This record gives sequence, structure tokens and C-alpha cells, in this order.
Amino acid sequence: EPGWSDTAHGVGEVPLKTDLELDFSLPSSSSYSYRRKLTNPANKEESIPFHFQMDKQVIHAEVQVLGHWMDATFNIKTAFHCYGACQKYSYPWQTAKCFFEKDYQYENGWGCNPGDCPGVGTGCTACGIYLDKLKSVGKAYKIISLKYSRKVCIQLGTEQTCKHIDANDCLVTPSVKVCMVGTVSKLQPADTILFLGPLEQGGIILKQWCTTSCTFGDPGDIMSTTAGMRCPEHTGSFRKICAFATTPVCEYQGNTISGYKRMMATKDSFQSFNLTDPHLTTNKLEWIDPDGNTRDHVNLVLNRDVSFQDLSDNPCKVDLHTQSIEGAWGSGVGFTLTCTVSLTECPSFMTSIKACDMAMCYGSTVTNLARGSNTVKVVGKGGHSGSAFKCCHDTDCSTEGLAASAPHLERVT
Amino acid sequence: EPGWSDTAHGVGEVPLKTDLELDFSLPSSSSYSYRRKLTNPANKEESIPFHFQMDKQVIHAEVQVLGHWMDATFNIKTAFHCYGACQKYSYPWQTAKCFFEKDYQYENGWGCNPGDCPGVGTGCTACGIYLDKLKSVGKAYKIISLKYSRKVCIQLGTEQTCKHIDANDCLVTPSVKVCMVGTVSKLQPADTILFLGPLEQGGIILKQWCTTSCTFGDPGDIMSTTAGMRCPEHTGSFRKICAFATTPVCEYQGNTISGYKRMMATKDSFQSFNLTDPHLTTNKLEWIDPDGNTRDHVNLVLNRDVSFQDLSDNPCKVDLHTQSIEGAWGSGVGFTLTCTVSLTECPSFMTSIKACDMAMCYGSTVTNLARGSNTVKVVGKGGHSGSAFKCCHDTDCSTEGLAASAPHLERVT
Amino acid sequence: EPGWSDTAHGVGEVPLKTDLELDFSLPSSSSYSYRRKLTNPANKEESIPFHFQMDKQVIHAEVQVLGHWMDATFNIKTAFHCYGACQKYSYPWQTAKCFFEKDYQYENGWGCNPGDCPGVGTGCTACGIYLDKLKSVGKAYKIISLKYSRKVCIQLGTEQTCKHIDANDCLVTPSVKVCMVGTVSKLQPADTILFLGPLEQGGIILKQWCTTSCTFGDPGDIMSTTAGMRCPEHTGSFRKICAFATTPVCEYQGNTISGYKRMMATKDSFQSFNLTDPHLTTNKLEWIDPDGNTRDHVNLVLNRDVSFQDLSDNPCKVDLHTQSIEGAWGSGVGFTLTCTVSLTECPSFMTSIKACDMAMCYGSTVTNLARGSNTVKVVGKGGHSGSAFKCCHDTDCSTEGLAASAPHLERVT
Ligand SMILES: *[C@@H]1O[C@H](CO)[C@@H](O[C@@H]2O[C@H](CO)[C@@H](O[C@@H]3O[C@H](CO)[C@@H](O)[C@H](O[C@H]4O[C@H](CO)[C@@H](O)[C@H](O)[C@@H]4O)[C@@H]3O)[C@H](O)[C@H]2NC(C)=O)[C@H](O)[C@H]1NC(C)=O
Ligand SMILES: *[C@@H]1O[C@H](CO)[C@@H](O[C@@H]2O[C@H](CO)[C@@H](O[C@@H]3O[C@H](CO)[C@@H](O)[C@H](O[C@H]4O[C@H](CO)[C@@H](O)[C@H](O)[C@@H]4O)[C@@H]3O)[C@H](O)[C@H]2NC(C)=O)[C@H](O)[C@H]1NC(C)=O
Ligand SMILES: *[C@@H]1O[C@H](CO)[C@@H](O[C@@H]2O[C@H](CO)[C@@H](O[C@@H]3O[C@H](CO)[C@@H](O)[C@H](O[C@H]4O[C@H](CO)[C@@H](O)[C@H](O)[C@@H]4O)[C@@H]3O)[C@H](O)[C@H]2NC(C)=O)[C@H](O)[C@H]1NC(C)=O
Repeated sequence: EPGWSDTAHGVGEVPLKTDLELDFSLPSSSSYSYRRKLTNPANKEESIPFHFQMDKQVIHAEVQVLGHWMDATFNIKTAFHCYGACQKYSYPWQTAKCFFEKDYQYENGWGCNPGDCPGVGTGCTACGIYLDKLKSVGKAYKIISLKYSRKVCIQLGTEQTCKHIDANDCLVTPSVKVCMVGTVSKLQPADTILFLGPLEQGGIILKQWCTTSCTFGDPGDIMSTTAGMRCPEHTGSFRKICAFATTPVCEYQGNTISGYKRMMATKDSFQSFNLTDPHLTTNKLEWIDPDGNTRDHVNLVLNRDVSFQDLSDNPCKVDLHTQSIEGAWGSGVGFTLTCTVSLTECPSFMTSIKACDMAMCYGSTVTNLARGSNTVKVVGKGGHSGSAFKCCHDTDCSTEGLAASAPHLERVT
Repeated sequence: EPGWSDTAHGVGEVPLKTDLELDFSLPSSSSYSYRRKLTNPANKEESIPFHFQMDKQVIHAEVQVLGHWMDATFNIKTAFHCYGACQKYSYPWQTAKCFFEKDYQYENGWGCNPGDCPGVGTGCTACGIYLDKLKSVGKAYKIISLKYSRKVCIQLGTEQTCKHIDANDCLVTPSVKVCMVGTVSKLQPADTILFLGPLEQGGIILKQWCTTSCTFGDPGDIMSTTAGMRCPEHTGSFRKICAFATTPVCEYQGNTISGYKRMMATKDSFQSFNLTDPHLTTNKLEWIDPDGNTRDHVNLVLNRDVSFQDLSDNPCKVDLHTQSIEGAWGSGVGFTLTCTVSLTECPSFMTSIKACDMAMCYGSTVTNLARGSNTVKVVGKGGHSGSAFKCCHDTDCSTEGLAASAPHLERVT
Repeated sequence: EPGWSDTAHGVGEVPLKTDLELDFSLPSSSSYSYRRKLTNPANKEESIPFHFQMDKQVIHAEVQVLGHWMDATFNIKTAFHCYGACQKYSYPWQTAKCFFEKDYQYENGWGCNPGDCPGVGTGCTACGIYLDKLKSVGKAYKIISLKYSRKVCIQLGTEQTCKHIDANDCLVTPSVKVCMVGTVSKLQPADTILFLGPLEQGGIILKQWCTTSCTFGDPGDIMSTTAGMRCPEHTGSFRKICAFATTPVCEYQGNTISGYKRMMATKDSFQSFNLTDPHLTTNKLEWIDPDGNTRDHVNLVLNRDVSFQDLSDNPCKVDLHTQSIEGAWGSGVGFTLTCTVSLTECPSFMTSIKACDMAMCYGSTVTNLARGSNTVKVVGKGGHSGSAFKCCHDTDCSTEGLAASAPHLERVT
């Protein structure tokens, strides 16, 4: 009754026929090497070479590049005009990177009038707040997805096998099973990481980082991006100060201190993380976490008996073509690839269809294929503008790929 | 010296007497089936049938139903009355779902007076902001608790055993141990999940969702619930515009754009999750995560020797009665069930007492029972209004159950 | 080719030579005890005593003490002076714990003047909001780091070994390997935990707790610390009410309800956690989580064959001296200890260097030492003012330690 499947990564074994078991925890930032001449195959005249290599864990993050976080100074200036409307004149703050203007139009009923202006209900008094002394204070990225893997190389006799194993996965070679359990994520999807210096000097994790309502003083309030400045809103209140024969003066009741200055005063409240040999290219960040306390559990079984049974073996063949796509690249909501998967050589097949481009894969769907044609939907997260996403099974991908839409990542107002 | 205990789920075994070990990782959205005729019991004339079935992982979430998130339009209108107080008249905005009013009372010292109203320090000018064009944009739930389990069925010969195994737990039958490790939680307790459409189309995870201070423009600002509308506060400032002989006009300095419009502009900043075959009934949401990359580690040991020792075996008997309860159902703080647990047939017993109703269990306490009467406190989370929570050990529950209080889930102001 | 290393905690074994394997899941709040007389060493006349003890899991949190969260009442009062400036007089609100003042100076152009004050553009009207009826409502701590461990004691014959094992780590004695996998963290670094009563009655987890912009009504708005009060900002707007011959009155458009009152109205929206036997000393909180559903996977292997191979064995010797330090204690960003590590008796050595004081260790670096002198940097989190941080390998620490700087944990404005 059990139909064919390749979703289980592992073995059926008989322990009394196991030549060698390794079971151990290993730091993420540690590699591990083991070499031994095995005194079997009960042949004595000839021994069996055995190499096991496990590289340090590499972390891969698909990220949204957010630009440069800016520090700035708050300023306010007043501009009075005796007649006309507030549009009929330009203002000095309009030369600033970020500015917000409130206009008191057609209201100088003596109470608010300079000596030279004998008008009532005319003219305009313009109030403008602007930011200057802008300086870049760090680079920020929002995490779309996180991947954890270790390269593993196995040599049994004169046959070598190397593969990148994802965390909580197993590798199965003809006589060796290697499994990893326990890698846990300190970073989380949608975290914002901030680098006050080069990546090599470590980052800060910020759970509060403004997204939908960026107000001056919020974390991430002033961002300088490739597409120009992103300026914060000012939520305070304006008030026109007036006296006899004196020109009106603007007064603002609101926050004056920038988000960066607010964070540095309590800098030690936030979690840092350190990066060994980070690699940043476009929207991909890879690195090795140097924290020695983060450990995963490693199990190796060397078993050369005929009862050593790879649980994924099957005669099924899968042919793939990419039908359609919807959604966005570089998005935490993601894209959905619609695939046409043809099965031959089996009545049914339970397997995993992935969405991949030239660089890597971004998501995976477990599906139960029937002989002939099937439609499978795969959700991917990550990728970039030039990405042509393909349907893949193992290393076999469809001939043609499909580009996703640009993500909606913009402020309102 | 070791007293009896049933808290350890697992075995003591001798590996050289193990007939069969399976060790493998499996996607959460994958099932697994294995059938084999075992060529033992060294009897040859007769073989041993063996079935192993593992269902896809099911996720169970106890949720707080938050109602419908609403999109709306911001509006402001002015109402002047020449004499009397602002209470002495009704206003058009009072017909709206959400409205906020600020009244300028007894202040028209000429500066603020229409031509027809020759009064000073009398009358009132009422300012009112209201929301209209309300449309439902999705359904939101806050997660109280998360459970992960897989149904497992074992057939050895002509004897079958099926049980739901929780993640990071083991099942022990007479000759089979099955264990699961490594399932990790993407959703977290107190997350808010938002469904812009039917559950089958997936949800959005929102770390920022207003709870204690809902302001217009916040995520979750305007909620339409069974108990009526929940309206956001407006934190901006009002100002009475005045000119000669013209009637006063209200002006507001504050946010105008709704929370929903703010999110959609940056929709791709947030994490989505997808649901296969979701089931929603009252405050319970169950589903299968279709993400193929989420794997758990599965270990099966088939061992028929007399040294195969179930570590939970014991002669102890436990009788239960539900004494008292405090706390709330449907709450992330929870309720505390106070139980009276009588032990017989053992001098002491280390065991787990659970809080359960008709549907499921909601929490568990490990306790060291002494022969005779004991008091045990169990913290549960979840449940609903009709829940009668009982003290249980294994499948044995107390005769009577106790209802918890309603949760405090309300805005102030 | 493989150089020496002690980073792998575990064994190489032959399963057919294993006398006994235990494999089981165990609640965190449960201990486990196993005693058996092993009928080997195939000697029959003499048996082998075997004890295995596993204590309940203990949670250790390095915390930032935040003081007492305060509830308060909002108040506003007005003070008019006919002449002079607003500084020329004191005010009743200046006697309050928290107060904020806005001064309307030199503006009484008749419109705002009491009958007795015949001045224009002179005097001042001072507006002051203050908080009273302050009452402590709980104690709050921000989590810097979390550690999970179980004490384990092994007796084989007449030889005993006890050690605290960290989660996801293994202990290796001459013939026993014990490993733990699967402990997962419910609390997270940078979480804020709030205790409305004694620690024994449980805490509340709050993802939103004000850090960089504390506004009246935010969670954690009013904190009473050892260094005095920490007062919230008020972001609303002021307005001077005026009429004929009457003295001006202040009006505020802003939040009036405190953060504590706002939380209690929706108290059941937040996650609680319970503590068995908590220990608080300065900035260290230790406890046992009584939730019976949290389980870890335990594996014990008893194997007395000569092929039982501890993977960390090595002849290398390491000598340590503490060179320099930068960073802060009690910080989530942490400190960096710079160590001088001398290797002898090996050409190279892959090992872990830790940062420790008298109490415990706070971080760890995996490094590849060359024969002779090396510089290693270790990142630690936690500690306190008197901490002298040392470079350590295993139980061997440097003679002298170095104190870190105080953390920057202050509000601006
Ligand atoms: C692990 O990550 C943490 C967090 O990123 C990281 O902490 C950072 O360490 C750097 C390195 O020392 C700190 O940057 C220094 O800050 C001091 C004062 O704050 C400055 O004086 C330094 O600049 C001077 O020195 C330079 C040295 O050549 C000169 O080139 C320069 O012109 C200046 O004269 C220097 O910038 C930084 O402050 C912390 N970050 C925080 C948030 O505190 C830690 O070092 C990382 N550890 C490891 C082992 O990687
Ligand atoms: C996994 O989860 C994600 C997140 O939920 C999910 O993304 C959603 O996909 C749906 C399905 O296509 C999207 O809804 C569509 O949106 C487009 C434009 O945004 C509309 O044109 C669509 O409505 C039209 O088409 C319908 C088809 O019959 C008609 O009935 C209708 O009348 C309209 O004419 C449709 O609503 C949705 O936008 C996204 N969500 C987000 C946040 O982007 C994804 O599809 C899920 N994947 C799988 C495999 O389940
Ligand atoms: C697990 O953690 C949760 C969260 O901390 C915890 O819930 C708390 O339980 C306590 C204990 O009952 C509650 O405190 C009580 O609250 C009621 C009304 O809210 C008060 O009447 C109580 O005070 C009276 O009774 C005392 C008993 O002697 C008297 O000494 C006192 O003078 C008063 O007359 C009492 O304070 C608390 O409300 C909850 N917390 C929340 C947030 O709801 C739960 O009990 C913990 N469970 C276990 C098993 O530890």
C-alpha cells in the first residue's frame, strides 16, 4: 500500500551491523574532522579508509536593504507676508532634506500684525520645521528569511560525497547517515538589524523599528535610501505667537530629539549579534555566528550491511515546467510559483517541489503527485529583481523561469 | 531509592537486540509510511508484520477572536451656536460609527463671532471628527497558545496502537519506541494573525498591533466586533479658526490616514504564513503548515527483547477531584485549577496532572504525590465560556469540572 | 591531518558493545532517576552498580533591574502673574514627583487679562501638568541572556561524576555518554518581565515596553528606580482659555490615563509565565518553569568497550592571561574580553575560550590556536559592577580579571 516517497531523509538500519556511531554536540562556529582506518571488512588484509568533515555553520539571510539611518537636528523658522496667499512666496526651509509646513492664512485681525502691515484677514504666516546637520549613523536591513546549513564531506574508501546539509536535516550516502538536530534561531524573520560600522563589527537587533508610522524620534525615523530621502512625520502642534506691533512667531509643541540620539542614550538595552566573515551582496547576507555557546546535535552512523536502507529511494521521474507566478520578490509575504509537474515510472509520488533561481531556492511544497500531469503551488520568499524563479525537484529545474513583481515597501503621507 | 514516576516517555534498551531502527527527518507537511515483513523471530516458518504510519503535523492554536479590521475615511465638521451650551444641541457627526468631539464653550469675544451673533463669552463652537466609508478588510486573532502533534499508528503483528504524539515527545508501545525532536515554532504566543481573505489564502503576522493605546493609524485601530465597534483615539490637536464676521471653522493637526492604508503601502514588509485545510471553530484554529522546509527528526526503534523496558511503568493509582479555580478562560495569563489528587498502591509517585475540558487539555503540572491526599495547582491557557475544566491524569479525569471567568479584554477611554 | 580539538562533546562508539541505552523525553520541571545492577562484565560472580540522576532544569536569566512600575493620576493647574517673567515665581506643581510646564509669556493683549491686571504684552501665564497618587504596581526586569541546564550525576561502580549540562550539550564520562536536545526558549532576550506581586506568583511578558520614547500611557511610562524617578513625556498640546475680565485657564489635549490602568483593562491579552522557587540576587534571576508540557529529549549510552572514544580527548595545554576589555556589564550589547592564550604540547588546538567571573561564564569563542601565543576575543553579556571578567578554558582561568564599564541605560529629554 505505501506509495513511493522521497520526503524522508534517513535510513532503516540494524544497529548490531553498525561499524561506527558518532554522537556529539558541536558549536555552530566550530568545524569537526574525524579520520580512521576501519579494521573491517573482517578481511584483515585490507582496511577501509573513512573521512568525515563538517564545516562551520553558515547563516544565510534574505534581507530588505533599508538604506542609511540618519541623525539630524530639529529646527523651526517663521515667514510672514503682509498680503497674498502662502503659496505666493517661497521659504528658506524648502531647501532642506526634510521639512514640514503649516500655514496660517488670511488671519491678522490686528491681534497678529506687525507695525508695517495694516491688514485684517489678509496675508499669511507660514510655519516651517526642517532638519539639518544630517549624518549617516548606520545601515539597516529587515530580515525576510533565515537559513542554517553545514557543508559535510564523507569519504568511505575511495568514494567521496560532499553536500550542504540544512539544519534539522540528514544526509544519506551508500553506507553513512549524517544527521543534525537542534540549531535554533536567535534572529527572527522581520527583525531589523542595524550596523553602526562595518558588518565585521557586529549589529544591533531592534524589535521596534518604524514601518507604517514613522515619527521623528522613532527608531528608523530618518532613512536615506537609493530612491532618495525618507522623511519622518511630525505629530506635534503648531501655535502662532502674537503681540502688539510685533511680527508673529511660530511655536511647536512636539518631539525635538531624533531617534538616533534617543537610542544611544539607552544603547545597552538592545541585543547585539556578532558576525565572522560576513558577505553582503545586494540583498543576501551570509556569515558565521562566533558565539561559542550555540550548539547543534550531530549523529553519524557508518553501517555497511545490506539491510542499510535509504528511505528516499524510488524509481519515479519528474518533469517540470513553470506555469505562472504571482506575488513579489524581496518580500516577507512572498511569491507563489505555479508549477506543472509530470510524473512517470510510478503510480504516485510524494515529493518536494521547490522554487529556485540561479543562486538558491526560496521555498518548498510537499505534494502527492499522480501519474501524468499535476499542478503544484510553491511559496518563496526572497530573491531580487533579476530573479527568474524555476520549478525544481532535487537538482532538476524547469528550462524557463518567471520574474516576480516588485515589493510594495513605501511610506504613506 | 528511586520512587515511582511516569514522567519519562521512552525506554531502556539493548541495541544489539534491536530488530530495526528508523532515523530520519521529515517535513511537517509530509506523512510517512513504512511496511515490512520482519524475517524473525528466528522462527523462519513465520514472519512478523510491521506497519508504521505517521500523519502530517497538525498545528492547534487557541486564539482570541478580535473581530473585523476596518478601513475608514477621516472627516471633520464644525457646528456653531450663538447662545447656550454645547450640550444644548445635537450634531451630525453623532450619527457616525466613530466620532470624537472637542467643544469651545463660552468664548466669542468678538474675535470669533459671525455677523448675526452679537454675543461675547456666550454660545459654543463644537468641533467633531468622524469616520465613514467603513469597510471590512480582514479578520484578526491573537494567539494564546500553540500545540504541535502528529498522529502515529503502529502495527506489530496483529496488535495496533495509534496515538497523537506532541512535538518533542515519545510514544512507547510493547516493542516499539517512536520519538520526535526538533519541531520549532514560527508563530509565537501573543502574535496577531490577520486574514485579508478566507483562511485558506493565508495570513499575515503583525508584531505591532495596538492593544493598550489604539490610535487612528495604528495596526488594528478600528475593530468591528460582536460587542459593537471599537473606535480609535485621536491624539492630534484642535484649533478654532476665526476671522471678521465669518463663522468659526475647526482645524485639526493630526493623523488623517487609517491603519489599513498605512499597512498596504508597505505590505511586503510583513511575514506571511500559509494554511492547508484550516479549521476555525469559535476560538480554536487548526491547520497544516505547507512550508516544505520545516522538518522534525523522527526515530523509531523496534526491539522485542525482554530487556526492552518502558520507563513509565508503575503500579500507582490516582484519583482526582476538582477543588477550585481562579483566572480566566481565553486568556494568555490563564487560569489556575486547584486539584485534589489521592495516591494509592505506591508510597510516592512523580506524575503529571493536567487541566482538560471536553475538547482537549490546556496545561500540565509535574508533581510529587505522597500516599493519600495531595493538592496540585495546574495553569491552563485557552478554553471558552462553556468550558468545564477538570483535573486529569492520563485519560482519567475528575467527575466534575469548573468554569473560569471571562477575560478582561477591553480598551480604556 | 585532523588537528586536536576539544569542541565536540560526545563519543565514537560501537552499538553492539553498548550495555544499555536510555532514550526518552522528560518535562523540564521533572527529575529522573534510574538505578540498576548490571549483570555483566560477563563475570557473573560480580555485578556493576549503575546510578543515573537528572535534576530538574534550572533557568538562569541575566536581567536589567528596571525598578518599580508606578500608577498615577493626571492633573493640571494654572498660575497667572500680572507682571514679570514666568521664572520670577515658583509653582505648586513643582513639588510633585513628575511635572511638565508650558509658559505663555508676555502675551495679555487684553484678550487674556483678568480685571485687576491692566497690562498688555507683560506678565506670564504658566501651565503645569503633574502626577500624584503614585503607587507601586510591580517590579520590571529586561532580559539580557537566558541559560538552560540540568545537573546530572552518574555512578558506574564506585566512581561518581556530577556536572551541570547545558541544553543541547552532552556529558562524557569514561563509559557513559549523556545528551540533551530540544529545550526551546519561551522567554526571549530583550523581553520585559513584570511581577505584579512576589516572584513566586508569576510574571507577565510584555513585548511593548517603552525604551527610547516613554510617553504617559505607554507600558513602563512611570518607573521608580534606585536613582530616583523616571518620568514620562507628555506629547499633547496646550491651549490658553480666555474670556473677558476672567483669569486665563489652561487646557490640555492629550492622554490622561496611565499605562498601568491601560494594561489592566486588557490584562488577559498578555502572556504569563510561572516560576517555581525563584531566586533573585542583584541582576540574576534563577527559577524552574513548572509548565509540564515543555519537554527535552534525553539519551544515555552505557558502553564499556575499549572502542568507546571520547571525541574531546587531547594532550594540549592552554595558559591564559586577560589582556584588555571594552564594552559594558549588564548590557545586551555586551563586553568584549581580549585574551592572550598560549598553547603548548600540540602544534594546533581548536578550543573554546570563555569569559567568566566569580559567579559564572557569560560568553564563549571557538578559536584555532597555534603553538605559542594567540589573541582571542570573547563577547560576554551580563555581569555586574564588581565583576572581574577572566579568560578561562574549562575550569582554568587567568589569575587576574578586568572590570567592564557601566551600561548606558538612560532616557533623553
Ligand atoms: C561584537 O559586536 C558588538 C556590537 O557591534 C561590538 O561592539 C562594538 O565594538 C566596536 C569596536 O571597538 C565599538 O566601536 C568603537 O567605539 C569606541 C567608543 O564607543 C570608539 O572609540 C572606536 O573608534 C575609535 O577607534 C578606532 C580603532 O581604530 C579608530 O579607527 C576610530 O577612528 C576611533 O578613533 C570604535 O568605533 C562599538 O562602540 C561597539 N558597539 C556598541 C553598540 O557598543 C563588539 O566589538 C563585537 N565584538 C567582536 C569580538 O567582534
Ligand atoms: C500564501 O499566503 C499568501 C498571503 O496570504 C497568499 O498571498 C495572497 O494571494 C492571494 C491569491 O492570489 C492574493 O489575492 C489576490 O490579489 C489580487 C491582487 O492583489 C486580486 O486581483 C485577486 O482577486 C481577484 O481574483 C479573484 C480570483 O477568483 C476573484 O475572485 C476576485 O473577484 C478578484 O477579481 C486576489 O484576491 C493576495 O493579494 C495575496 N496576499 C498578499 C498579502 O499579497 C498566497 O497566495 C498563499 N499561497 C498559497 C499557495 O496558498
Ligand atoms: C501563575 O502566574 C499567574 C500570573 O502571575 C498567576 O496569576 C495570578 O494569581 C494571583 C494569585 O491568586 C492573583 O492574585 C490575586 O488576585 C485576586 C484578584 O485579582 C486578589 O483578590 C488576591 O489578593 C487577595 O487575596 C490574598 C490571599 O491571601 C490576600 O493576601 C490579599 O490581601 C487579598 O485579599 C490575589 O492578589 C493574580 O491576580 C494573578 N495574576 C494575573 C495577572 O491575573 C497564577 O496564580 C500563577 N499560578 C500558580 C499556580 O502559581
